[PDB]
This record gives sequence, C-alpha cells and structure tokens, in this order.
Amino acid sequence: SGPPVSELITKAVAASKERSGVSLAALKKALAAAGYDVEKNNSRIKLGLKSLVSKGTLVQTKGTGASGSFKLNKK
Amino acid sequence: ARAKAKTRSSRAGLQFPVGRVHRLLRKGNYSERVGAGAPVYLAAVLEYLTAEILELAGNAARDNKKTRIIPRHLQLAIRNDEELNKLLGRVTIAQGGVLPNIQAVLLPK
Amino acid sequence: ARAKAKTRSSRAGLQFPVGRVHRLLRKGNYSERVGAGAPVYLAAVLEYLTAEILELAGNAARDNKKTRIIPRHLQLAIRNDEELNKLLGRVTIAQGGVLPNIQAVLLPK
Amino acid sequence: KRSRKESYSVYVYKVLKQVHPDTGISSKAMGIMNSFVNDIFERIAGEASRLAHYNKRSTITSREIQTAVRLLLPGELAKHAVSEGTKAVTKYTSA
Amino acid sequence: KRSRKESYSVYVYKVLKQVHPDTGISSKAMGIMNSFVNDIFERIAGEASRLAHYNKRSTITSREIQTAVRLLLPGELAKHAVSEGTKAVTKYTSA
Amino acid sequence: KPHRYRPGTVALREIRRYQKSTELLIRKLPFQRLVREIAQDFKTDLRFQSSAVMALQEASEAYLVGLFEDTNLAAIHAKRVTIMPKDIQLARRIRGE
Amino acid sequence: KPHRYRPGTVALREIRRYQKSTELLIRKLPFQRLVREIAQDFKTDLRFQSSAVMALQEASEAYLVGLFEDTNLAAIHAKRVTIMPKDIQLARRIRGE
Amino acid sequence: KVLRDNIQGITKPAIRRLARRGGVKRISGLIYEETRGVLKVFLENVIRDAVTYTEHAKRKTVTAMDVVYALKRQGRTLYGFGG
Amino acid sequence: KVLRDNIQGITKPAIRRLARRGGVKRISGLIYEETRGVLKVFLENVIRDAVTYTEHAKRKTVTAMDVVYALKRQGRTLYGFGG
DNA sequence: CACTGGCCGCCTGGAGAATCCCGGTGCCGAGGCCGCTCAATTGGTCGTAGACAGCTCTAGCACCGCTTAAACGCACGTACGCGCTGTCCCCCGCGTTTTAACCGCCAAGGGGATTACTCCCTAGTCTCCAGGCACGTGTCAGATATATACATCCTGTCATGTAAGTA
DNA sequence: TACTTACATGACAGGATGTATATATCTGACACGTGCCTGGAGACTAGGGAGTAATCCCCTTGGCGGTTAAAACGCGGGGGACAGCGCGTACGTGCGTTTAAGCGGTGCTAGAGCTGTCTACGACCAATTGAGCGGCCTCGGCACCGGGATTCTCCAGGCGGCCAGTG
Repeated sequence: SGPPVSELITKAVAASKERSGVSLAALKKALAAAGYDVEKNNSRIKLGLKSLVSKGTLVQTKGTGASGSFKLNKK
Repeated sequence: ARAKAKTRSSRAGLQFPVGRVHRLLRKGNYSERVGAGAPVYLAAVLEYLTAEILELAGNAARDNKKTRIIPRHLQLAIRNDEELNKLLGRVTIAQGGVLPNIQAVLLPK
Repeated sequence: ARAKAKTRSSRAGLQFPVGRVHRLLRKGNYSERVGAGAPVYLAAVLEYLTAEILELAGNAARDNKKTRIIPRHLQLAIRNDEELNKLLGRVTIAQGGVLPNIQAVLLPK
Repeated sequence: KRSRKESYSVYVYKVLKQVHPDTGISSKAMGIMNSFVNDIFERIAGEASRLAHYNKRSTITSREIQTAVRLLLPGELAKHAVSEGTKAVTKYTSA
Repeated sequence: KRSRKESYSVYVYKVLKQVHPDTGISSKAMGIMNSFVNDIFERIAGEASRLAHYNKRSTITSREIQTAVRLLLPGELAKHAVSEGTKAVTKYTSA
Repeated sequence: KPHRYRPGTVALREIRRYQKSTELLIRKLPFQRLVREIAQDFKTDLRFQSSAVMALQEASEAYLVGLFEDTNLAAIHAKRVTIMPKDIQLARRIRGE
Repeated sequence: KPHRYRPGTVALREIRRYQKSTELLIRKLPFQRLVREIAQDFKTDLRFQSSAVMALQEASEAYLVGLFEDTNLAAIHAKRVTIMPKDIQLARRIRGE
Repeated sequence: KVLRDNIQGITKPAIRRLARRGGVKRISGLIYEETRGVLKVFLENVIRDAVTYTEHAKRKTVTAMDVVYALKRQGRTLYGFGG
Repeated sequence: KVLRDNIQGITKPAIRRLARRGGVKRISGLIYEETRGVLKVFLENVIRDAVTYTEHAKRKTVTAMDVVYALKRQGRTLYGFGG
C-alpha cells in the first residue's frame, strides 16, 4: 500500500528543478531510484499525469497533454 | 553380332536419362564438344536434387495426411530448406503460394 | 588476278571491326550459324554506345577542364544518364568512385 | 497423331517411387518438377560454358561440371552432389 | 618473346577522335571501355543465343539482335541503335 | 448486440487464410482484359493463349507478393504496422530497378 | 582558444572531399594480408597477384559503398542519420543475401 | 473496341488479398494506386518482352512459353509452364 | 607464415572513410565489427569462387581475371581489370 | 495590476583556417611512329536451314443466359503514426602520441605461360532395337457434402489498486 | 494520518462462431495398359583438344631502413536516437446491394501449327594483305608545389521580446 504515487511524482519533479521542464525519462528514473514498478504502472502514471495537469497544481512547460515536459507552477 | 543394348543410366545406376541430358547439352550449344563424364555427373546431380526435394515433398504431404503431391508441397519443400532457398530464392513456384512466414512483431501479444 | 582488299566495316561505314565481332561470335559459340547482317548490326549498336559514352565523357572532362578522360569522368558519364544506369545497374567501375550524391536530409538546416 | 513432346515426367515418377513408393503426384507438380529440371540444367550448362571459355576449353568435362556445381550449389549440398556424382562416374567407368 | 593480347584500343581511340578530336584518354579509363564493350557484347550475344534457342532457329540474323536490343537496352538508346543498325545493314548490302 | 471482432484479428485471419491458400487471388476475366489493354498499346489486335493469361496471372501476383514481403521488411524497419507507399518505393529502389 | 567545428560538418566536408576523390580508401598492405589470410583458410600456400589484390580492393570498396548508400536509404526511411547494424541486415535481407 | 481502364479491375479487395498473402496487416489508401501503377510498369516490361518475342516468333497470339522466357530474361524465372 | 587477426587489418578509420564514400554522415560504434563481418563473408564468397576458378585452371597464383569472373557470375561485374 | 530589469534568441557584423585559384616547376604516360604478324577478306563451293505455299483443325474469339459471391460503399469502432520535449549517452571532432605502411632498394625463385609431343577422348554416322510418348481407359482420393469440437476471443461480471473523503 | 469507500483497470469466466474435425459420394484425373517410332546406343573412325615436361623470366615473395601519415587514444560535448503519449486520424470490419465475373453452353474462323519446295544464305579452305597491336621515346598535359581570396564556419555584440521580479 503506502502513500499515493502522485506524491512520489510531486517530490520527483521537485527534486531536480531544471530551467526547462522534466520529461518522462528523468521522471520515471527518479521513481526507479525512489522505488516503483514503472513497467507495470504506465497506465497509473498516465492517469496521475492527467490528474496533476488537469487540476491545476502543476503546469506543462512546452509539451501537450501528458506528452512533453513539466515544471512547477508560479506558486 | 551387335551387343545387347544397355542404358547409360543403368550403367551409372541412375534413373535420370544420360541420353536426354547429353543430347540437351550437345544441342543446347554450350561448348564445341562435351566430355563424357559430364552428363553422367549432371544426371547424378539432378537425380540427387529431385530425389531429396521429393523426399521433403513426400514427408510434408504425409504431414498433411495426403498422399499426392500438389505444388504447395513443392513450395513447402523448397522454402523450408535454407540451402535450397539459397539456390532458389528468385524462382517462383506456380500455385505454390507462400511459405507460412509471419513476423513475430506483427503477431499480437 | 585478285580483288583489292576491302573491309566490311568500311563497306558499312563503321569503324568497329565487323570481321572481329563476327569472329568473336563464331568462336563465342552462341549458335552454329550467324546471319551476315548480325555482326555489322552489333558493331553499329556498339559504335553508337561508345560514341554516346565518349561524348558524355568528353563533356565531363571539359567541365573538369582536363584534356584526357579519367575513370572519374566515366563514372560521372554513366551515373548522370538514366538509360545508361538502366544498362549498367550492376556494374563496377575501377577508380570511378561514386556520383556526388548527398541526400537532402544530410545537408544542414 | 502428334509429334512426341518430351518431358522428364517418367524419371520424376521413377525416383518418386524409388524414394516413396506409397505416394502420388499431380500434373501441376509434375510441370513444376519439369521446370526445375530445365532451370537447374540450364544454370549448370551456363556455368560450364563459362568455365570452358575462360580456360579456352573446347570440351566440358566432369572436372568442368564439378567446378560448376561447386560454384552454383551451396555448401554441403555441393559436397553431397560431388559424392553422388563421383560414385556415379566411378560406377560408369566400371562399365 | 611476348604473345599479343587483343583489345579494342585503336577503335575506341578512333571513335573518340571522331566524337572529340581534342580530348585524350588515360589507360585505366581505356580499360574501362574495353570491359564495357566486352560486357555489352556478352549480354547481347547471350540474349541472342537464348532467342535462337527459343524459336528453334539455328542462326542469329540481324533481326535476332534487333529483338535483343529492344530487350536489354531501353527506349531511346534501343531505337536509335536500331536506326544505326538499319542504315548500317542497308549500306552493307549496298556494298 | 451483434458480434464484432477487433481490428487486425480478422486481418490476421485473412493473412493466415491466404498464406494457407494456393489458389489464384485475382479475378481472372479483368486480368485478361487488362493484359489485352496493355497489349493493344504495343501492337494492334493481339490475342492471348489462356495458358499465357494463367502464367502472367501467377507471375503478376507472385511479383506483387515479393514486393509486399519487401514492404513488410521495410515497414517493420520503419516501426510501423500501417504501411505507406514510400516503403514500397524504398523497396523498389533497393531491389535494383 | 583553438578553433573547433560543430559535430557533423567535418563529416560533410569529408563527404564532399571524398565524393570528389577517387583514391582507394582501404590500406593496401593489411587488405592484402586479409585476402591472404582468408584464402589460406580455404586453400593453402596461395599467392596473389598485386593487380588481383587491387581488383579485390575496388570490389570491396564499391560493394561496401553501395551497401552504405543502401543503408543510408534505410536510415532516412527510419528518420535517422546514423546507420545501424539492423539497417545493414535489412539491406542484406531485402537484397536477398 | 478499345479499352481505356481495366487496371481498376485489379480491384482494391484483390490488392488487399495480395498483401494479406505477404503478411501485410494494415494498408493505407495510398498504396493500392501505386501498386496498380508498378504492376502496370512490370506487366509493361514483361509484355513488351512478350510482344517482342512473339513478333520475332512472327505470331499474333501470345504463347505461355513466351511468358516464361520473358520472365526468365527479367530474372523472375517462373516454374510451371516451361515447355 | 600463418595470419590470425587480419579482420582488424581493415581499420576503423578505413571503415569510416568507406562510409564517407558511402554517403554516411554518422557511423555507430557497432557498425565497424559487423561491417567487418559482412565484408568477410562477401570476400569468403568471392575468394571461394575465384580460388575454385584457379584450381580449375590448375594454377596456384590467383589472378585478377578469375576475381572479376567470380564477381560477374554473382551479378557484380567489374570494369577495368581485363573483364 | 502595472512597472521594470535581465537574460536569451535571433539579427548583424567580425575573423581566421581549408580549399579554391592562380602562378610556377619537372616528369611521365600518351600517343605517334616503327616493326611485326596474324586475322580479315574474297572467291568459290557445299550444303543445308528456313521462308514460302498451302492446308487443317483447335482453342480463343464471339456471343448468350442464369446466378451468387465480388465488391462496394457507408457506418462506425477503433487501432495508428508521429511530432515533440526533453533525457541519455555516444560517436565527432580536436588534439597528442606511436607505429608501421609506403617508399625505396635488394636478392630468390615459383610458377604462368609457352612450345612441343603425344595420346585420350569424343562427335559422327549407320544401324538396330527398345523405352518412353501418344492414346485410351478404369477408379478411389479427394472435392464436395453434412454434422460436430474446439480455439478464440471477445465480452460479461468480479478483484484489486488506488484515489478520494473523512473522523 | 490512518481508515473507510467506490470506481478505473485488469482478473476471471463463458458462449458464439469460424475453422478444424467425424464420415458419405461420385468423379475425373491419375494411375495404368497398348502401339510405336523416334530416339538411345554400339562400333569404328577421324581427328582434334588437352594433359604433361621444361624453362624462364618476370612477376611475385621474402627482407631491411626511415617516415611521418596514419592509426590509436583521450576528453569535450554537441547532437542523434528515442520512450512514451496525446491527438487528430485514417483505415479495418460488419453488412446489405449490385453487378459483373463465374458457370455453363453454342459457332467458327482465324490463327496456330504441320508439311512439301527450293532458294537464300552461311560456313569454310587457300592466298593475300593491310590494319592493329607491341615497343619506345618524348614531351607537354599533368603531377607536384608555393602564396592570396574567397568561402565557410564559428564567434561576438546589439536589439527585442519574453520572462521574471517587486511595490
């Protein structure tokens, strides 16, 4: 069980903070370093990405939808 | 007082006609003259080739529980041997169709 | 007592030798008989081929401003002609290299 | 009547019954085998002519056609063909 | 003592000077032209031999090579070689 | 609800069915008409043996089969399950025309 | 600081230079050594004419550069510019070797 | 008398069946017309050879042995009708 | 007299310069050994054919004529060496 | 919410090395001439191959009628390529270092090639005869038909993970 | 923050259907019997190509002394490959309709194709020659070298626009 995976996504994207947004490669390897079944949870991380983009906490840098790269919002 | 007429196919123990292949070489205009062992060697080569591809054809037909060879059996004979396929990659069999050959990537998961 | 010696090529107004191609066809063993128009026809075809290719080589050498042809000129002559590539798709030219052929994506921007 | 039109059908039948007495054959497959015999024969004849002309040979011998098999026939098929032809020519030379 | 090796030297040099009087040759390019004439001769002669085999004619006439030049050479090159050979054989019959 | 199969499954069954098949895949009469049509562009009032129409039929379909095996190789090389005519064009270009 | 060109334009400089070039790119002596080494595997004590080693060198060079244009066609099919061994295998398969 | 379009008689389902033989699982709409075109080119090449043979045979009906010979020239020697 | 590792005799820059003639801008690291392998099998075919030509001639010195003939009968005719 | 500074992306101007590009120098391979020789030519004959002429007889041309799968076009679910934004890493490029290839030179003999001799071998031809071709004809393997099992496969209902609300 | 809850996504199960699986039948193509004659060979002969010894000489093989070009290595790093993923998207698939191919059925004639002629033509020997190739030289077109110009290619300053920060 444990905490929800969206929190893991938030800490993974807040860990790096590049000038540009973080794409899915560095995100999925950040989860792999933190510890996650990234191979069997592509749909789970896809719905997590859709949830975090749609609700407005996180903003997309240059990509469209779940494609592309992602940064933190203004506040 | 002529001797009894034997056949060169029986002389070399072959089933292919040494006479017909020799005539086809002599009248096919491939050299001015032909050494005598060459048609015998040729008939032996074709006899072995036809024999083993009929081996594959008969075994494939017995695998498909039919006793009579259709050209599908010949396609299945030739295309299932790599070395014959190196011999006959560019050759089309009439009504043989295609060897069962499906790429694994386009097969589903 | 004898007719003056007159070659068949000058009779045809061709400068590839008709007797040479006739000789090489007779001892090339393609048939036991050859029609009299056949070697002069073949020599005419070859003379048109060589005249065309030496015209292309001469223009290529003039554009490379060199007086004598080089196999680079012959490679440029063959590759810049469509039907010659149709004729010699499977032909290697010694020290001819390749035609300058850079794909559009390889260029920058 | 008609003029006799030649084919290798009887010899294909003979080797077929030799290696598989129990099986049958169709006419379309028979034509395929006749085309196969014609094709392999003309290939070997062409290579034999080229080897004869390159050595300026006015005859094609068992050496020439053996060479032509080694050129055309790939690998262990060629070695078995050499073995079969060698056995055949030794039996023929034994009269 | 050396034995003569025959080639197409003075003929290709003649057709060159007729097509370009002021353009020279290298020896390597000259070998390329020798190999070209040999290769095209082999292609036409072999195709003609197969044609004579097909129609059971024992001879290669000008019509056999006319067939072969429509076969191997495509289009403009073929028909203009046909025209050259046609006027060539008419001049040959007129001499 | 009328029963309906997912895409590609019927396509794969088609692939299996006609690789298993050996018959002629083209309607015979329009092929005969087309080869007569192309023939009339070359010489007028030409006729065909039925066997010549047979042999052109099997050769045409087999040459097309060879192009589609080359197409398949190029298409999987292009990582696509849907083929495009540029793949056939590349296949023609590499095949040596 | 010493001058340095961007990755690739030296390669295209080589492209332009070597398509204008005609010279044999394979080193003569190790190519001769490789021909002797391959031939000794099949038949012993084989001697090679210098012109024969040459003709093998243009043979290898032209065959390989033809296959390299072929693989570059495969690469621009595959939206790539760096060719891979699978492009080579594709060319080998679709050519029929 | 004359015919102007029979290439469409090599129908879209028939081209689909041909590609189903080759293992093609999905076919875009662009391919069918170009395959008709290259089939026109290939049959043009073969039948040009065929009329050239037949005219050299001085016949006015094409024989299948002409077809096999023309395919043998082009390098796709066809078994099943030789002789 | 015996030679062992002449597969590396065709050096990596030699392969790169071939592909420079081959119109290749970037060459992967896996290319060199596998192209060495395909060159090896190509020369295996060609030299096997040529050696068969030589021993058919009962000769021990390999000649360029047999090389260009081995090339030609594989559909790879070469110009400029007496072919 | 409006002002404002700062930094990068492109515009715009600069700078220096690689190769044109232009002039200068020797040297080698082109070709022109000489010698040779052998192959092309011609006359004439022998022989024979194929177009001509004529017939004949068979499968395609031509036409005609019934039928149901070909196909075909629309609906609609639904699988598809692909640009893209990074990220990963991997050869490209620019050096330095090292070594053996190239050049130049030298000695050896291997065998490629040529000539000569000789004899092994093979087409030709008449003839005799015999084995597969032509042709006819019976007949069970399968081409077709009818009833049944199982893949299969897609779909109906549960399990679980998980996101969301809450004490 | 743990505990409880309810829905998306797979887990598990199940029935329709197309293709495989069980015999029944009748058919004609395939297997088999018959006349033969066209073709397979046997023996002798003519004669011709090729196998083999010698040798020689020339072209290849073996060997050495430098030489940096070339090979090899290492680091900086820009760039190539690409994993996935929405997103428009184009095509597979189901299914009734249509029509034109398929089946099956008749006339025939034009054309494929076999047969007698005799001519057109080609193959081939002796003599003769004249064009075409080996040898050699010689020389200027080309191989090599030295110095500006330009072109390419990276670099750098300026402007604007975008982006971020604060009162």
